[PDB]
Amino acid sequence: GEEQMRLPSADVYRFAEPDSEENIIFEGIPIIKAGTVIKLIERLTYHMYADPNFVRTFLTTYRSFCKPQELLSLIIERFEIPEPEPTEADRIAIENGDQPLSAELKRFRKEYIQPVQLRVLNVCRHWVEHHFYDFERDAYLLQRMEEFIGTVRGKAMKKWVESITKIIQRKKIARDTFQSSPPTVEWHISRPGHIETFDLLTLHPIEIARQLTLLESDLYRAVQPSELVGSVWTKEDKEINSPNLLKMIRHTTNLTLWFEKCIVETENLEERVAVVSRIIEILQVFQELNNFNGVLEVVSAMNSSPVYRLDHTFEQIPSRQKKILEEAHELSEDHYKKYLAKLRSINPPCVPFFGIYLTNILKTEEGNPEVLKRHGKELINFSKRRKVAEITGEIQQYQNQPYCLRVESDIKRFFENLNPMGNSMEKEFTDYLFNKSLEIEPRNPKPLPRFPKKYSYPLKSPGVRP
Ligand SMILES: COc1cc2nc(C)nc(N[C@H](C)c3cc(N)cc(C(F)(F)F)c3)c2cc1OC
Repeated sequence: GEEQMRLPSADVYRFAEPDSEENIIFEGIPIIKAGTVIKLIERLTYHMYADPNFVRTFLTTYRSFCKPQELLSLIIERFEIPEPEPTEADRIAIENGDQPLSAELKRFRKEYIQPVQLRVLNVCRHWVEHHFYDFERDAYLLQRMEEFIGTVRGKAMKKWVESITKIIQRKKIARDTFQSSPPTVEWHISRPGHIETFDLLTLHPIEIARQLTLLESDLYRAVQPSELVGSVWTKEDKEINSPNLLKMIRHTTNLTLWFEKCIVETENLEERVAVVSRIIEILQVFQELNNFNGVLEVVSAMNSSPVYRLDHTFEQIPSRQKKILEEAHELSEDHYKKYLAKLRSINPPCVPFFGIYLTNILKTEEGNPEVLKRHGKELINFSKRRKVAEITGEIQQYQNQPYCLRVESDIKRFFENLNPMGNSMEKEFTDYLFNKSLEIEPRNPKPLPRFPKKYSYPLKSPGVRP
């Protein structure tokens, strides 16, 4: 009918075929459940209406079903719409040197070409504003984009190309505050500048939790939603696709294993009790600062196979410290029911627990198919990508929460350069920590031997009250 005859032909344009059950599925503006790459590009730049929500989700998750170079090629192809031939009367008019009426041509330009071309430029604008890392990783992709927007010609196009260029240059320049003063940097045995003496018991427990909270807050903020889509941090290409996310995981692994190392490598029972007691105090300050990432790193260390079995150590831990640690584990029970209720009720700033998002994203990635088949044709399951994008939205909700705490470069460097494993691998190092646990506290039939002290300085804690 008239409705399809107005649109371009399939032999000159791929984004004008009619919708059908074997190319697009849906769950006002309709929500797309699934579709082919072409139908998703068509709807990403639809002529009848703007769709900010779909544009957001598409540019966060597209890399799981389409490469950046391919997406750029597709939207340029969509922008290049062929105009219809003049009507028979208008071709007689043109062949006679007269101006044609061109009534349908003028309408097709106003109601289809101009809106689609403006929607393609909106996609380019959101792409460089919220996902510039695609262009930093691929310099060939940036020069292709700049050649395209640079050759665009038009009245309304003029303002759009200028704003896209303004963003690109501002992002290029980006590659090259608090109402209150921060509290006083606390010191215990180690004096400022004496980096050689820095360790768990020599540094102040308040300042350890403060500097780790600043470090973990900075790491949490650097992660981009795209680093988590398609489980790309578990794939072969992860150092370039998930650089910030891997630093967050590696820090959590290094710190959790460092706490375990500090515990099992302290063979004297009474000294080991003071180490555990100090790590619990460090967790108390993480609770004060609403750093749930830090609280659940300590819980992870206390629940590990080498530390959880040290019954003689936790027997000497006061009941108050025991209750603090027990309630911290309760944060994780019932699929983090208590943690989530706490996170929603607290006042900012905070560092949310990051592992729950990776867990829930991997469950969605494994529990939903990549495609949906209909009439023998495979369609990209876009709702799968939308569910993952909603979880990464929860992550962004807390990435604008800086802390009024003074940075101490020597202490920051100590926690950044943590290397408990040394030249050993994780499986081999955890085997060592468990075998060490059995040495310091043997299994029931075997007796409990005594070991010599290793710390020359005093073991008493200065506390957590500043
Ligand atoms: C069914 O499994 C578990 C149940 C748990 N229930 C509770 C209440 N706390 C736990 N863990 C906390 C973090 C903790 C660890 C250690 N090492 C010492 C103490 C304490 F009490 F001595 F201080 C507390 C649990 C860990 C479990 O599995 C690993």
